[PDB]
Amino acid sequence: FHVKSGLQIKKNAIIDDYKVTSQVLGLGIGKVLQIFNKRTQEKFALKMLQDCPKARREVELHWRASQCPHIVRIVDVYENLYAGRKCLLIVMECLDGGELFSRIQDTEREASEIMKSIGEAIQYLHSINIAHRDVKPENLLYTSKRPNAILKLTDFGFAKETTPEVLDKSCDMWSLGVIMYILLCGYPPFYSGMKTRIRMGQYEFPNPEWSEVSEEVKMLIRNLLKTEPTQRMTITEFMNHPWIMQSTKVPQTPLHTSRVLKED
Ligand SMILES: NCCn1nc(-c2ccnc(-c3cnc4ccccc4c3)c2)cc1C(=O)O
Repeated sequence: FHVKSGLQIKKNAIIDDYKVTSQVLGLGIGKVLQIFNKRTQEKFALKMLQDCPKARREVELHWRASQCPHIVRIVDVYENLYAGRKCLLIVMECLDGGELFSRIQDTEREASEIMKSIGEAIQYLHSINIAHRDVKPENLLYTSKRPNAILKLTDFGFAKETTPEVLDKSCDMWSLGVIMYILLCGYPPFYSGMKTRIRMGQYEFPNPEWSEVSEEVKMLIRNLLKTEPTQRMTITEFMNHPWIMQSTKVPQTPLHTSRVLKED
C-alpha cells in the first residue's frame, strides 16, 4: 500500500525557512533564484508566480509529476504576500549541471542514454495524463557537472492535463524527435521560411554529420518528426524501440556534435 503525501502549500513566510539570494539560475515565463535551506544549508531553486489559477495548475501538475526521477523534484510550495500581491513560490531541486547542450559542448551510445532518460520523463507524464508541451533543451538540466549526473526535465508553465476511442501529448514526441536530431548532428532540422519547411516535413540528413549515422536511428527520427500527429510515434512505442530500449547494446559510434555546438 504505497501512498505518497499530498500537496501542502505552506502559508508562512518563506524567509522563515530559507535564505533567498539574488543569483538567477534561469528566466522563463519571472527569474529563478538560488536559495539556501536554513536547516540543512542545501542549495535550492525558487520559482515565483502570481497566485492566479493558471499558476495553481502548474504547481499541481508539476507536483504530481515530481516523483519521476527525471523530473525536477518540488520540495515545498508557499503562499505568500509580496507587495499586496498573493504569490506561489515553488522550491525545487537545484540542478547544478546546467543546460543539456551546454554540457555537450565541452557518441551515439551516449546520445541514446540521454534520449532514454528524456523518454522516461515523458512516459511518466503521459501515463498520468499530463502533456508537458514546452520540452525544449532550455528545460533539460543535469543534477551536477559530474559525468554520471542525471538529466531531469523542468518548467511546467505550458503543461496541461489530458484527461481506447470510447475511453496534445503528440507534440512532446515532436520535441523528442528534434532533441534527438540535435544530439547527433549538432543543429536543428529546420535552420532559419522555417515555419513553412516545418509544415512540409522538409528536412535532410546531410553528411558528414549523418554519414556515419545509422539507418535505424534515421527511421526513428523520421517517425518522431511526422508532420501529421496521428501518424507520429507514441511514447510507449518509443521506449520499446531497440535503440532506446538497448542502450547497453548500442554502437559507440562517434559524432561531431560537441564540435558543431562550439562552432555555432
Ligand atoms: N529552464 C529555464 C527555466 N527554469 N529553470 C529552472 C531551474 C530549476 C532548477 N535548477 C536550475 C539551475 C540551477 N543551477 C544552475 C547552475 C548553473 C546553470 C544552470 C542552473 C540551473 C534551474 C526552472 C525553470 C522553470 O521551471 O521555469
